[PDB]
Amino acid sequence: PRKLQDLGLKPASVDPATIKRQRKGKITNTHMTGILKDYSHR
Amino acid sequence: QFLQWCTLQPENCAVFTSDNKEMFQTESGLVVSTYSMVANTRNRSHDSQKVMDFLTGREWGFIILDEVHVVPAAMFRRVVSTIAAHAKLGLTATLVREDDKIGDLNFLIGPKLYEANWMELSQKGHIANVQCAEVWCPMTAEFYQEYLRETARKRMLLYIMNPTKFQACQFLIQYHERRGDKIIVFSDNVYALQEYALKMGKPFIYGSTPQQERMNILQNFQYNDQINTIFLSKVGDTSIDLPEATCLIQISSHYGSRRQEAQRLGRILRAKRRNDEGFNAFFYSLVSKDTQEMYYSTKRQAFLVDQGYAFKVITHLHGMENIPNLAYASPRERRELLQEVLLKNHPLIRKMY
Amino acid sequence: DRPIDDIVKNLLKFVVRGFYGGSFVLVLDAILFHSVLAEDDLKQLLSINKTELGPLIARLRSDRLISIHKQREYPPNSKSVERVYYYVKYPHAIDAIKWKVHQVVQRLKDDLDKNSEPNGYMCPICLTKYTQLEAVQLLNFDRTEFLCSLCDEPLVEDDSGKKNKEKQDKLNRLMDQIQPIIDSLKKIDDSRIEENTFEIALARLIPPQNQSHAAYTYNPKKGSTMATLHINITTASDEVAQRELQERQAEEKRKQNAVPEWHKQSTIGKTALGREERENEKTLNDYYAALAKKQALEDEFEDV
Amino acid sequence: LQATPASSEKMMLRLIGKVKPQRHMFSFNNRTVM
Ligand SMILES: [Zn+2]
Repeated sequence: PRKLQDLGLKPASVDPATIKRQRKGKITNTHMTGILKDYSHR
Repeated sequence: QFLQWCTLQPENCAVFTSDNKEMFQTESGLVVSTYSMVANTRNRSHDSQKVMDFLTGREWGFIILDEVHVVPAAMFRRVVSTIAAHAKLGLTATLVREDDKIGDLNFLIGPKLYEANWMELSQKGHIANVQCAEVWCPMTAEFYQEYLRETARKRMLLYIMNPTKFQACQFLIQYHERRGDKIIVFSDNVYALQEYALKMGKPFIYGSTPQQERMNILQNFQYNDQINTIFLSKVGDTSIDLPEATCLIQISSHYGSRRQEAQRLGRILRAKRRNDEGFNAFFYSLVSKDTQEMYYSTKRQAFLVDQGYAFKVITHLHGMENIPNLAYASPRERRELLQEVLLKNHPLIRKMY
Repeated sequence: DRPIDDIVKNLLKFVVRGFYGGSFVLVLDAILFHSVLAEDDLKQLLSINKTELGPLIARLRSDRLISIHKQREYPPNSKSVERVYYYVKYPHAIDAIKWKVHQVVQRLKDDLDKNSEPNGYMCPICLTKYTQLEAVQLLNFDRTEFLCSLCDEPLVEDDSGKKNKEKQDKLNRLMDQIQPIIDSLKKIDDSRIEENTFEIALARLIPPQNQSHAAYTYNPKKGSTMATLHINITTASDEVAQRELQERQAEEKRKQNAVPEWHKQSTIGKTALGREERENEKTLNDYYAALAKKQALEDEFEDV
Repeated sequence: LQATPASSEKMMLRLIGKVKPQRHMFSFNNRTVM
């Protein structure tokens, strides 16, 4: 592809892959263990 | 604040804390910190020493002193002397202290610029209309007799642990949970907080609690609907992040401190339902009758009534006679609580050991 | 589906029918019909031999017409033989076809250039070439014949150079036959070609047989760095019911936002807290009737 | 109808009918088509 444009013939292909591309701690509320739900998101 | 409400690129902003110590390479910018590092008289680290020397050697044009009520303290009084600034701004919500040194702020920052009219802000919907109420709790004969025969330090825990306040707090929680109100219950005594958490069955947060546990309790309060009451120690009194709530129950307090009342009341002043018509925030102060709670709460409400709030007294609650759950109704359980309060106060030899 | 896909299928079919043999046409049409195919799929559909598909797959890989995928999967019998999937990379295929036709016409132009020079002189005993530039220094003093340095033989004139018109006619006969290719690439270059892969070709597959040994589902590996619409119909009667509901949430919202009884009223005055017309209308209808007479394998699930 | 998510390796569809209910049990080889 990088020489097809040099030869004037427009390629119909994108550049292929050969071209460069990209704790647990203690709990104090021991009398209510298990009723609290995890909330890792808003 | 500086990143979102004003056009400040992050390269002008630096953080001077324990975890964050990088300092901006520009000629002029922003550094945000706590009074504790600059005013520290102890031995500081070399990086913190370099930051302090840069702060001393650089002429600053303006300083923001958030929560200026801690400025007239012992070492914080020097934060305007080590740091040279032409303009000093004092921003706080509690311009009251128990000592007279609060009146020395004029020697530290300057003349009092502006006083906010709290009724004007409340009637315009800017802040929630708090309903300051004071629920009175009578004494049992044995508890109050034990109150008259001991010293003040034991007396504090004795009038906090009255079963009448337990019944009143349980009834208030039961009443305000049905209305969908988010409830924060403040009490500075950590043993009182633990006893309340054990008796009622609500999460409790104190100073030495794990921080991940504190966040888990906070999001369980904010999002999970089966937890609407959170018990907090003096940690929630200070400027920390807490979820929005409409109901506050103040069981006990650190004596007659006027600052703590407004600090707790400002938590519910930013309620979400302020745009709703007819919304009234609830602020109850549970007091033990004929004891030093009356004196301390009367001293504490002075700043709030000077701001304009009216603390309506409540000596009778409709629902004590037909309450489903009775706390310490039996006399023997009250006695058991009473004596519980009274009883409260060489690489080879290394394997051989 | 896509007309451009039909166009590039026509490209592949015409180039394999023109520049390749019949078996190449068979395998290429098999891959064009069923988008993803394995070796057992070809051996079942075409009844082709492994030794017969050997040169075919080798030539189609060397010309970049068929892409090979080396994925192995996990069958229930766990006999994970290294099956190879034959598919098509459309941009790679059209680039290979364009490069091949451009190189063919450029090589023919160079052959025409090398035929454009004069004939030259051949030595048939030694079978040695001689151009017009290097035969200058091999003449005799008799000025009659070109004498070779080795054979000392009378040189003969090459038949090359006079075939200039033959090579021009070869160019003419190539160029008009390749005209559909040029006309189709005119439409291709004016269009946008998406880069397909094995996963893209899996979206348009046609089953080759009932029971395929090779599973077409892609198995990812770790470490490889190579809505609903519901309507409500009310017959002009239940509107009052919806207003009753609306006022009921209104009244419960006002109740839950109401001031408590101890707030609006002082509680100090009370004790302290502590521990039949059917027959009528039938006769009416009878009267109107009389009057009118008078005047006239299991997996986990979610519900979607 | 019962579907499988993208996290599932084997993707599979289940159709349960109404009146013994009939069960139809369908395998598609592509995620977008499914
Ligand atoms: Zn010769």
